[PDB]
Amino acid sequence: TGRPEWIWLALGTALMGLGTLYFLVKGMGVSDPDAKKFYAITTLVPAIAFTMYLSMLLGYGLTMVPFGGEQNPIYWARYADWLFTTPLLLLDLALLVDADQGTILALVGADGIMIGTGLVGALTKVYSYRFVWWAISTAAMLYILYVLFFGFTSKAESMRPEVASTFKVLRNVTVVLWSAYPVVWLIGSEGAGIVPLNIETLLFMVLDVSAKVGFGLILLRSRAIFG
Amino acid sequence: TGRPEWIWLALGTALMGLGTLYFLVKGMGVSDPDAKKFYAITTLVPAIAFTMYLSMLLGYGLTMVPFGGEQNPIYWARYADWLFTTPLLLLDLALLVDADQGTILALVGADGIMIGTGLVGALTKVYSYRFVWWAISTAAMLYILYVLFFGFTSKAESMRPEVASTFKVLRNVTVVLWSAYPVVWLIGSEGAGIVPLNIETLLFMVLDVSAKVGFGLILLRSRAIFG
Amino acid sequence: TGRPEWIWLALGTALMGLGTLYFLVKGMGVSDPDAKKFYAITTLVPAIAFTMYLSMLLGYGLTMVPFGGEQNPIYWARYADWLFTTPLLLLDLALLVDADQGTILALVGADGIMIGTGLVGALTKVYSYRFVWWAISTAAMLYILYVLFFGFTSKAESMRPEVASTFKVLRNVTVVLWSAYPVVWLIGSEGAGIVPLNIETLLFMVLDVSAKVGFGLILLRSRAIFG
Ligand SMILES: CC(C)CCC[C@@H](C)CCC[C@@H](C)CCC[C@@H](C)CCOC[C@@H](CO[C@H]1O[C@H](CO)[C@@H](O)[C@H](O)[C@H]1O[C@H]1O[C@H](CO[C@@H]2O[C@H](CO)[C@H](O)[C@H](OS(=O)(=O)O)[C@H]2O)[C@@H](O)[C@H](O)[C@@H]1O)OCC[C@H](C)CCC[C@H](C)CCC[C@H](C)CCCC(C)C
Ligand SMILES: CC(C)CCC[C@@H](C)CCC[C@@H](C)CCC[C@@H](C)CCOC[C@@H](CO[C@H]1O[C@H](CO)[C@@H](O)[C@H](O)[C@H]1O[C@H]1O[C@H](CO[C@@H]2O[C@H](CO)[C@H](O)[C@H](OS(=O)(=O)O)[C@H]2O)[C@@H](O)[C@H](O)[C@@H]1O)OCC[C@H](C)CCC[C@H](C)CCC[C@H](C)CCCC(C)C
Ligand SMILES: CC(C)CCC[C@@H](C)CCC[C@@H](C)CCC[C@@H](C)CCOC[C@@H](CO[C@H]1O[C@H](CO)[C@@H](O)[C@H](O)[C@H]1O[C@H]1O[C@H](CO[C@@H]2O[C@H](CO)[C@H](O)[C@H](OS(=O)(=O)O)[C@H]2O)[C@@H](O)[C@H](O)[C@@H]1O)OCC[C@H](C)CCC[C@H](C)CCC[C@H](C)CCCC(C)C
Ligand SMILES: CC(C)CCC[C@@H](C)CCC[C@@H](C)CCC[C@@H](C)CCOC[C@@H](COP(=O)([O-])OC[C@H](O)COP(=O)([O-])O)OCC[C@H](C)CCC[C@H](C)CCC[C@H](C)CCCC(C)C
Ligand SMILES: CC(C)CCC[C@@H](C)CCC[C@@H](C)CCC[C@@H](C)CCOC[C@@H](COP(=O)([O-])OC[C@H](O)COP(=O)([O-])O)OCC[C@H](C)CCC[C@H](C)CCC[C@H](C)CCCC(C)C
Ligand SMILES: CC(C)CCC[C@@H](C)CCC[C@@H](C)CCC[C@@H](C)CCOC[C@@H](COP(=O)([O-])OC[C@H](O)COP(=O)([O-])O)OCC[C@H](C)CCC[C@H](C)CCC[C@H](C)CCCC(C)C
Ligand SMILES: CC(C)CCC[C@@H](C)CCC[C@@H](C)CCC[C@@H](C)CCOC[C@@H](COP(=O)(O)O)OCC[C@H](C)CCC[C@H](C)CCC[C@H](C)CCCC(C)C
Ligand SMILES: CC(C)CCC[C@@H](C)CCC[C@@H](C)CCC[C@@H](C)CCOC[C@@H](COP(=O)(O)O)OCC[C@H](C)CCC[C@H](C)CCC[C@H](C)CCCC(C)C
Ligand SMILES: CC(C)CCC[C@@H](C)CCC[C@@H](C)CCC[C@@H](C)CCOC[C@@H](COP(=O)(O)O)OCC[C@H](C)CCC[C@H](C)CCC[C@H](C)CCCC(C)C
Ligand SMILES: *C/C=C(C)/C=C/C=C(C)/C=C/C1=C(C)CCCC1(C)C
Ligand SMILES: *C/C=C(C)/C=C/C=C(C)/C=C/C1=C(C)CCCC1(C)C
Ligand SMILES: *C/C=C(C)/C=C/C=C(C)/C=C/C1=C(C)CCCC1(C)C
Ligand SMILES: [Xe]
Ligand SMILES: [Xe]
Ligand SMILES: [Xe]
Repeated sequence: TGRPEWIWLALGTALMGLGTLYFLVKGMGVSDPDAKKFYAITTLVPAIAFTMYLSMLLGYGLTMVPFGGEQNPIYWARYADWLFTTPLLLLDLALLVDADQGTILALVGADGIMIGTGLVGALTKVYSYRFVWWAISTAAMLYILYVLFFGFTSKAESMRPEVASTFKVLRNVTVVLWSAYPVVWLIGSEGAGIVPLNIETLLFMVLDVSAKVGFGLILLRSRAIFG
Repeated sequence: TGRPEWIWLALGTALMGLGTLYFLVKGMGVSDPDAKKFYAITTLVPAIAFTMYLSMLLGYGLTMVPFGGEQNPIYWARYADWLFTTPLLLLDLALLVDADQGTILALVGADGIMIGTGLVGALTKVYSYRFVWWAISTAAMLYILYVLFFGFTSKAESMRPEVASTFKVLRNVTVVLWSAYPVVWLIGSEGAGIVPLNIETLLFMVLDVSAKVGFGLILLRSRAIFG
Repeated sequence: TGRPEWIWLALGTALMGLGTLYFLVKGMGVSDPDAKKFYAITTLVPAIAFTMYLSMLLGYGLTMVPFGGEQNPIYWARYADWLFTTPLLLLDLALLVDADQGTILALVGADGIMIGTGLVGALTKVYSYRFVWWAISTAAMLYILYVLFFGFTSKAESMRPEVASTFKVLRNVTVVLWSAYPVVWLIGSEGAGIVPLNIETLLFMVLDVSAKVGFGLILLRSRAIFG
């Protein structure tokens, strides 16, 4: 049920908020139109995360879904977050590597299906079908990471060393972090309740902050964002 | 009610999936950044259609709406599909003809209102109002087809013969197919139940596959997508 | 409750519709691709407003929310409207002033959070929390107006006099009008019921038409939209 994890939601709300404030108070006198895009994209990520986490702490983003043989607490707000949030992170990577519009669109579409599909899964009443949606969603994710790791790295090789290396760190961090989400989902309250909603919220919390604030820090503090 | 049409939903899911796989396995070694956009846009259409159709087969995208004087089964998932799907098809046409940003925006907006409006209609409890929404939606569609047929054809005349002719076929196919949707809606379970939900799902199924996979095949197999 | 304000909804529906028709019947023979964008963006605003207002008149966009100690009537359709509508207006201003992509993205994101946040607030069951969302939403708005008034005006100074001055009028009108929305919300049925839903709907109606049709008239009737 939703009550004991309140603390992980509260620390998450706090961390996203401060992460937003810090980024805002760092790109203020930035004139380079390129760095400007990066700060805008990167500042918005934690800001959206902030609002959704707060809706979870306040209980608004929690819903109850009947499946298996009981009433399960499903925090839907995560998808609302990730829906805009994951595409933004991808965009940062695309700008850094100067990706083709076509691949950016394919990536954004793949990302949309990933979250949309995972949302349908977390809300499906037929326990067994939830995992079908999980598989489709995970397939979409693998497609995204495949392009990031192999297609983007290649595009990064044509940029100057600062960009290429900062991209490498960002690439490694997103590939590692993103792939932890589906596993958490599968073993948490949205799938096989192996892990309690308590510990689950703590995992997502560490993953989200790292994937946003951490990712944000690595990027916004490198010279890579400058033309 | 929703059970007998299961087969049309299943074949639709299958056809969209295979259509997605085929397109994916055809634009793999494509380097031309132009063709790349077309494959990305065109591959995403059937992929989204795939997920929504599956939600209908699995019963998730079906809801019940009280109107007239009974409980009517309304597959809402179609709008979720068409919401992203119809705009994408329009974009393919715009890229092919190299449309102005302003007209692309007007077209996307008109398309958004068309599906949004039709969604409101399919879910409205006052039987008589459903048709008001239908009219507004149909008006938006007519605006889109008017621009495609007269405005776009003109823009196509300035491209090389392969583009102009492929555009012509695509234009004719979308104008004919798209206009069948409102009629089906009006005579099906969403409006006047003249046609059973059974036969309706079969019509949309033929229309959707043609309008996506068929449209996709005609486009992706022509040299028109190359610069 | 929702019944007596029906007239403000009906006049609003009428005014948005005629405002859409007028704009459509004014940008018909416009060839300048720049003016074309402005007409497209500006025509879509009242069109969307039209559909949402009609959903409110017809009772579809009204929902009931329990909070405080009673059943309150909340017209949710406003957010659906403003969600696409406010960003479009911002885009008109950005195009006029030729804003950086980064600031356009930050503005669109800030706007999304503003409406998304206000929507969550209008639907939150814990009376006290509604105002938290209100504050966050108002903070997002202030961020937008700050950039419009100080950042954009500066960008406008680099354009020719017709653009700079038309921008000034548009700037003043949006800053004044937009800031009236949060106050209305705070004293209306969504917050402290100081003002009845009757009078509230009349205020939003005057604000919406001015902010869209009025804004639209000032812009589309100046030479500022031409390159
Ligand atoms: C790219 C962009 C950023 C992505 C944004 C997508 C977003 C904008 C789309 C909005 C789309 C719009 C057209 C759809 C509107 C649907 C609306 C009418 C309602 C939908 O409701 C379903 C929702 C989830 O709601 C469910 O959970 C809540 C909370 O827990 C419940 O309150 C609600 O009731 C739930 O609804 C489901 O169950 C109801 C069930 O009642 C059941 O009745 C049956 C009868 O047999 C049984 O009795 C059931 O059993 S039982 O438990 O009691 O035992 C009983 O429960 C149903 O009535 C409801 O109909 C429903 O099934 O779904 C969310 C769907 C998401 C949004 C779909 C996303 C679609 C796709 C993946 C998008 C891909 C994006 C693509 C990548 C874009 C590409 C282009 C780019 C620009 C590049
Ligand atoms: C461009 C882009 C791709 C398009 C994406 C648009 C998408 C992102 C928007 C999300 C928008 C967001 C701000 C709105 C959130 C609304 C939220 C609070 C809930 C909304 O619910 C209404 C939904 C449908 O839900 C309905 O169906 C489900 C399933 O069947 C039901 O479970 C649900 O309850 C239904 O809700 C309606 O009825 C409820 C009724 O209870 C009633 O109470 C009355 C009391 O008098 C009576 O008792 C009724 O009678 S009775 O039957 O029992 O006899 C009883 O039923 C109400 O309480 C609910 O409030 C509701 O009325 O609506 C979907 C709306 C859609 C999304 C609107 C789209 C808006 C517009 C067309 C978009 C244009 C896009 C434009 C083109 C963009 C341009 C810019 C581009 C970038 C270019
Ligand atoms: C940028 C673009 C244009 C913006 C578009 C955003 C849009 C596309 C997003 C769609 C997102 C999707 C992933 C989320 C789907 C959620 C879905 C599953 C259902 C969500 O439901 C919640 C809705 C509102 O619904 C509520 O109102 C209706 C009508 O009045 C109700 O019918 C419905 O039931 C309500 O739901 C709430 O309450 C239910 C409660 O039941 C409760 O149970 C508890 C148990 O303890 C108590 O018993 C309660 O008490 S009591 O009253 O009876 O006494 C009892 O009520 C819950 O079950 C439900 O779960 C729910 O809490 O929420 C709308 C959320 C909005 C859309 C979030 C927006 C997110 C963020 C701000 C977006 C920022 C955008 C950013 C700027 C983009 C940046 C990138 C750009 C490209 C630049
Ligand atoms: C705890 C919180 C998380 C809770 C708050 C709720 C929150 C979720 C909602 C807030 C809205 C939020 C979504 C906003 C995100 C904004 C973020 C994306 C911005 C990124 O930033 C992008 C820049 C774009 O820059 P520019 O204007 O174009 O400048 C051009 C210059 O003139 C050089 O030109 P040249 O190249 O030709 O030489 O934003 C514009 C630059 C401006 C000119 C300068 C702006 C300065 C700021 C207004 C001040 C910084 C903020 C404050 C320290 C406090 C923040 C309070 C909070 C309530 C907003
Ligand atoms: C049955 C199914 C429908 C069910 C699955 C669920 C499904 C709904 C969800 C899946 C996600 C789906 C939304 C993904 C859609 C992707 C689609 C839009 C892609 C269109 O494709 C666009 C390209 C962009 O190309 P590039 O990377 O930029 O290459 C540049 C090159 O180096 C030349 O450069 P130069 O010009 O300078 O010379 O995608 C990138 C090109 C890559 C470099 C190569 C990628 C190869 C693929 C990973 C392999 C093809 C797929 C496999 C046969 C099987 C598919 C499995 C499925 C589970 C994903
Ligand atoms: C009461 C109503 C509110 C209720 C109706 C419901 C409503 C909510 C839904 C309707 C859909 C609505 C969303 C549509 C909005 C459209 C709006 C955004 C359009 C803005 O307009 C943008 C232009 C783009 O122009 P272009 O086609 O690219 O022209 C290029 C030219 O050849 C020069 O080229 P050069 O530069 O190289 O020299 O639209 C294309 C220009 C076309 C070529 C000309 C089009 C003309 C129109 C079809 C006729 C005008 C409309 C009618 C008077 C009546 C309207 C009826 C209503 C039902 C649609
Ligand atoms: C979602 C799933 C179902 C679908 C997966 C798609 C996959 C089957 C097809 C992938 C095809 C592409 C590689 C196309 C060929 C492109 C050609 C130019 C050949 C190059 O391909 C070679 C390498 C990239 O080059 P280098 O690493 O040497 O630098 O691909 C590296 C390829 C590596 C080895 C494969 C990617 C490995 C993923 C992580 C394995 C996914 C399978 C999981 C074990 C399934 C788990 C499900 C369980 C729960 C049932
Ligand atoms: C949605 C409805 C309500 C609104 C429709 C809008 C309509 C009334 C206005 C259209 C205006 C534009 C034509 C503006 C004039 C532009 C000028 C340059 C004149 C050119 O106009 C001439 C031609 C295009 O040129 P060519 O075909 O010769 O190459 O337009 C070809 C015009 C053709 C003849 C009209 C388009 C025909 C549509 C399909 C008919 C819609 C009416 C249906 C019969 C209503 C059904 C409703 C029932 C169920 C109540
Ligand atoms: C949402 C709230 C909580 C957060 C507000 C953010 C704010 C605290 C920080 C603003 C920081 C920026 C000004 C950053 C500094 C940039 C430097 C170059 C210095 C320039 O700053 C000077 C001027 C702009 O220049 P000119 O007017 O002289 O031409 O800013 C003009 C600054 C003016 C004076 C401030 C903007 C005034 C707003 C309207 C006041 C908001 C506070 C309300 C009274 C709170 C109401 C809440 C109640 C209900 C509890
Ligand atoms: C700030 C948030 C980030 C970086 C979120 C990333 C989320 C994912 C990669 C989620 C993936 C999921 C699946 C692959 C399948 C099951 C459900 C999800 C949505 C958890
Ligand atoms: C892949 C799907 C396609 C090409 C769908 C096209 C759909 C339309 C043109 C739908 C139009 C409708 C109306 C004009 C009015 C009534 C309701 C709709 C949504 C069925
Ligand atoms: C056509 C509509 C326009 C220009 C709408 C503008 C709306 C706003 C600026 C709304 C702002 C709000 C807040 C700042 C807080 C509380 C709730 C809102 C959504 C009313
Ligand atoms: Xe992207
Ligand atoms: Xe388009
Ligand atoms: Xe904007």
